[PDB]
Amino acid sequence: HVGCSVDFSKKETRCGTGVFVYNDVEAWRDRYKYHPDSPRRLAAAVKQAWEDGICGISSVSRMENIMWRSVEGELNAILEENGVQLTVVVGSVKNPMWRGPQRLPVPVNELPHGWKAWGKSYFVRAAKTNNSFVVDGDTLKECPLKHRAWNSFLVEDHGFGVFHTSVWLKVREDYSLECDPAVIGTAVKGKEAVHSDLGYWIESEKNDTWRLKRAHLIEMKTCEWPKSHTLWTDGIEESDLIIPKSLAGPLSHHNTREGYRTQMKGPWHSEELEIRFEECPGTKVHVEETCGTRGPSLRSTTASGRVIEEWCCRECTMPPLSFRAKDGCWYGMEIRPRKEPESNLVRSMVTA
Amino acid sequence: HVGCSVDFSKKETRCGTGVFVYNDVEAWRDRYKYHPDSPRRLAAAVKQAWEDGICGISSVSRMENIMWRSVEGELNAILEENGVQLTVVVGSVKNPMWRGPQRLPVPNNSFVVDGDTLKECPLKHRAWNSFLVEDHGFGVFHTSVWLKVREDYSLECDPAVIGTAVKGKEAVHSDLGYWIESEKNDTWRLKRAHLIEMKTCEWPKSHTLWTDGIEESDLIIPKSLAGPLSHHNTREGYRTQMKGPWHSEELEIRFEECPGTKVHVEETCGTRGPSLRSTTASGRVIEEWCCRECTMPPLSFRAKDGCWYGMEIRPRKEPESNLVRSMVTA
Amino acid sequence: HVGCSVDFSKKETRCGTGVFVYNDVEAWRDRYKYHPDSPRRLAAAVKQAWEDGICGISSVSRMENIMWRSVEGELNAILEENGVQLTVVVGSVKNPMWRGPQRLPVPVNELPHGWKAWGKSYFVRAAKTNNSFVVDGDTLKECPLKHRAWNSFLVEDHGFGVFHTSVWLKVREDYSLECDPAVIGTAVKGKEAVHSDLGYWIESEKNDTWRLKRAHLIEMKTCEWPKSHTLWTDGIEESDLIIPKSLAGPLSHHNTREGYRTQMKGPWHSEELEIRFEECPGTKVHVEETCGTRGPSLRSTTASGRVIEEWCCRECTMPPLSFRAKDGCWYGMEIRPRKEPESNLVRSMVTA
Amino acid sequence: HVGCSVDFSKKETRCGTGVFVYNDVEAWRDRYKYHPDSPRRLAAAVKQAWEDGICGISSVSRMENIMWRSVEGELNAILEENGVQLTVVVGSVKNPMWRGPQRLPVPNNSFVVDGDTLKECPLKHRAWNSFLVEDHGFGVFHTSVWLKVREDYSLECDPAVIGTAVKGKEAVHSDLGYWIESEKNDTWRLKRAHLIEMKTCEWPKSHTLWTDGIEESDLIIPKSLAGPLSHHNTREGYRTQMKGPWHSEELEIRFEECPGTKVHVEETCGTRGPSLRSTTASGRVIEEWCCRECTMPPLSFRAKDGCWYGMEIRPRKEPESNLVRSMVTA
Repeated sequence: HVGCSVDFSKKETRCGTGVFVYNDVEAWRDRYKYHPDSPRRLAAAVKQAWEDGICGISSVSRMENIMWRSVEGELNAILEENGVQLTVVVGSVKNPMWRGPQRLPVPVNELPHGWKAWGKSYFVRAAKTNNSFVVDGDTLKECPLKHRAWNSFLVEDHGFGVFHTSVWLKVREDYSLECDPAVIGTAVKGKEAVHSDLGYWIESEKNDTWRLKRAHLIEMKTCEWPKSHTLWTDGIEESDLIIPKSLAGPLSHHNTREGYRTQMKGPWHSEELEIRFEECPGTKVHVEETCGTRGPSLRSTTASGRVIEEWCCRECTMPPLSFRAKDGCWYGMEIRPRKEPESNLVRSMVTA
Repeated sequence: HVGCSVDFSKKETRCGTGVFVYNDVEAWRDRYKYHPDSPRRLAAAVKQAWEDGICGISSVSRMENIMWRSVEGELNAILEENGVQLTVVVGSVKNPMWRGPQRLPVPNNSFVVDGDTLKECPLKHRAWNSFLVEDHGFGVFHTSVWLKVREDYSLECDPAVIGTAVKGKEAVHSDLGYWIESEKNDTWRLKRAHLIEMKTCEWPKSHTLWTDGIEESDLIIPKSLAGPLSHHNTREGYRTQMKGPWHSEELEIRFEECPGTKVHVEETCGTRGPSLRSTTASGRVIEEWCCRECTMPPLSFRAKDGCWYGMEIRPRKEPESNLVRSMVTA
Repeated sequence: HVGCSVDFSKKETRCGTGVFVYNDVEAWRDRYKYHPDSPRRLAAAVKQAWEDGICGISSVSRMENIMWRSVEGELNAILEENGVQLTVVVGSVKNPMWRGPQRLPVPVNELPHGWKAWGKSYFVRAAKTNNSFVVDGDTLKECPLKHRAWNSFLVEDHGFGVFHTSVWLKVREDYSLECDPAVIGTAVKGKEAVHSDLGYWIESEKNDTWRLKRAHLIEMKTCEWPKSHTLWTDGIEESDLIIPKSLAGPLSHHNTREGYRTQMKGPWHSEELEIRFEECPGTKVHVEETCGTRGPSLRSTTASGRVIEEWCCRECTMPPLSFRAKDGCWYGMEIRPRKEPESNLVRSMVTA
Repeated sequence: HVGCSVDFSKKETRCGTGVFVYNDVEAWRDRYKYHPDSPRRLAAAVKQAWEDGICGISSVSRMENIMWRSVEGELNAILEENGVQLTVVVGSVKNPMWRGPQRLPVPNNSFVVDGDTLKECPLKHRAWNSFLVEDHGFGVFHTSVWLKVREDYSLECDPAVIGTAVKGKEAVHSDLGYWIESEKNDTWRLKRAHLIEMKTCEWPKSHTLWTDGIEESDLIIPKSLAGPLSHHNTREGYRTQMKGPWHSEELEIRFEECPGTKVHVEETCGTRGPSLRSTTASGRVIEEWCCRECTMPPLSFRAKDGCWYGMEIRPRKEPESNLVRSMVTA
């Protein structure tokens, strides 16, 4: 690729060629054309998976949710044309996106009658039948997560950053637990690294040892970060990763800091998070010795808006770990209230 | 940190912010004017080393040699100002750039700067890797590299100039003198490399991908030649190229046959050995080569004087005693 | 401003200062913070409007809708805090965005009880009330369009194109029919001009006379384009403008093309439109004097989905004008069918 | 068409695509090397004009003068090759750049190129506005402007180099030699302007804002000096500056009082007249000035040799016959 960057401090214009990594943090929210395989093969795969166990989909990320939403109507029309009584319904996504134990099989042959393109500008609206292929969205009462598909697609060719290009996908032949590597970008330049994909922006730094600076997470996935896109994959103990391995956290030493361990019981039920190492407003944390035992993450404010302004710690280091969500400001598992009892606070009820 | 980029295969362009890694090897050494933090302190360090017992300096890279050559005049003036019988003789570099077991101590008689003066003092009283780039003294928007004298003892290469990036199905492990490319073809393998210098320091693990589970016998570039300890540095059917054309000045590891030869894989072919050129000294071009268990296309080095082959590829019929060998090992 | 441009087909750059206009179309579906006056002043204005007789708000564009949507909760909380029985309900914007004959008043004196900033965290969510202050979204039967408000806000300060910035607003003192002249950018450089807005992107060119090249509309406002942001204001009549003056079309000769007149009967019900001068896929246009007179815009396809092949034009010029909506490819008022009767085609029922 | 920009008042930066208008007036004439499409055809046109009865060329802008200066030698060589008694004499321009009623026809004795040679031939047998920039011969990324010879007869300036832009509460009317700025303070008025040349052609209406409802007596920069026919070219309390310091080589119309003077609005002051400097011939500075019905701050011109005032501002007590007047009218 060819590119050119600019600095606005004083002046320079550096052009050249190489590897460029951008944020693309909200890459789901944009206009794209999605081509999940072919119109007749996807319908055949769904038809095979219907009477073979799997209820629906447990989409890995939000891009999969949008890809399914943009094609559900056409897929239903094709299924109606083939005389199959199935109806795909797509709902909202919730965090964390729990892993599914099944996958969509690749069909032997396409369905007999159908189309050849995903961009048909007119088709007859499909009717609704009894069967429902629920693609996520609060439908755990009909049938649980144990009968759902997860991580079934691979992106072959894609265009992101641009605003109208097409995205080509295909169904996995085998079962894999790792995240999609086609959309992952990892770069280092001097004393600043980054571990990014379509939903994660992890930043690292080198002050005394390579540690974690901050992280922006619009999704809480559950796949495994591929090791081919990671740095210091050796000599790491999985209990020291700030972002747990079960939440698509890199198996890297750039994901660690002194005095902290895996944040299993964090506020992963939020919609967007920012792991910042700073003190939430109106509060102070001091490294004591008689502080409480490590436990679930507690919000810095009560359920009635009152702010607890005194917290302690046992062996951690400053600045303290804190999660910034929309509802409020949270802390890590190692920081506990210094005077207030544990009962009068809101805890984190989700675990990784 | 802010910029635009375009792909010329599919006519799509975009702009944004992030991390950009550039190829600083095509326009090589006509930029990045190395100079120390203060030449006065470098003179004191050199003097302390000289009365310590260090004959001179063995340059780690070409940038260090350029720095020494540019400092030469000011260093000589500073040494002569205080009346010290010590003159710096900055010579040319000759690959590979070997390793000396000395470091500059932080503060007639000629101070060797790694020229053709091995008989003056052997490679045992010569310093090596005694310089550290200052913290904020390097950057992409920065055509003036500032240096100082290291305090500790280390073997790793300087990480302030190293840039590693991955985007999809392509990686790169690059610095001011290396440009190693990788690709995904059913596996992560080695696409090509463009080496204009051959260091001996250790590639820091901080800038490496698949550092775990790697055996130090499958890397195409040896670990003792500043090759990454990565699975991206390997390819199927090959092993470490200890005996290669490392005496050159600018190689380009290309996985294609030389223009005029053909490599046929057969069990009857010979074993591993030193790398050989495709052309004899008289100019005759050997036409046929054999390999034992490698995978086509073959591994070849594109030097200034021909097209060398890998260690696993041998001439099919012509005896190897009539071909030019490799006289340098890592 | 300071900026630097890049050219990639010619490998050359440029750096300097000046006035830069960007393609900020769809600067609503983005993450900004809105501050529509003091929280105690907006509530007092709403109360005064309800007392006078105003029962609703008609959004000028798609940004005012988001401004109301991100404010309604806090505004209702303040209203209940002050003891006022009134609730604000925000719906969805529908094209075209018609005109309301009234505007929000200046309350002079604000409400006593409340807070001072719009970023208040953890306000007690208000309870529902019988009285409703609807903001658009299918309420024409409860609060008719003649009892609504329109252009009651002015942008005082804004940062657009940079995420998480603040947008400052205030209530107009006098009634006006013009659009907001703070987000509008007009630029001409050589033989290519542009008129820009938050939802408009109109392009012109010089072949032998200045003419309309293409347009891109995501919203269809009914305000009036401010005259200070227009090129060739004089010598033009409101019968040659391709985009009608009643639909916030510039009063410029750059808005006119040879052969066509003002098109007040088009596919203005569409959510997104693109005015392109080229034939729809599979059709053909011929110029003859036997063709019919002007009328409502007709779709290239029918309700059944069959593409009409042959079309005629009376006195226009090629390439033919064409609207590119989501559901098809419409024509202008001057291009009537050649063989099929007009009664068998999907018609445009909306007039400007 | 693709680029990034930053704001230095509030630290925000953004990237995207659109129309970018640059300030090409600060770095003036050290770029955009004008040259015709083919010197041979220009030579034939000049010869045909000479036998037609055209004494020479009256330059429209500084770019045309620089083009003629650069072409002079090659044009003379081409004329001499074919044996023609005709040589071009390129001189320096003097503002204002007046208008000649002739155009070059498309195909001892000296050809005037608008020097200080009014006596050789008056401004009646001289050409003016005979050149047109070719279609793709200009661009923002294009430091080599190609020209040709016009076919028709016109009075407008060349629109290939004119850029007008509006963004919020600030506008600009600019080309290669003008930079006019506007602002919104309860109205659209004139903020400042920086003039490095004084043309005479007509500013095209294609590049003008508020072209309608404007009376040609309120424009600060007159219509006869390539001033936009816009309401952004006006301000309250002032009228057309027909008699200003238009003999200077570089002005800057700034709405601030001169450094050492004070203006008070009073009805007893004089009437409109030629512009006067703030300093006398001997260097004495007039300390008090008066205005009849204008609006503060006053209108002043910043030439290379002082600080002139507008035509509505007169000295309060010192008679106007002891001050330097303006000897040029538009």
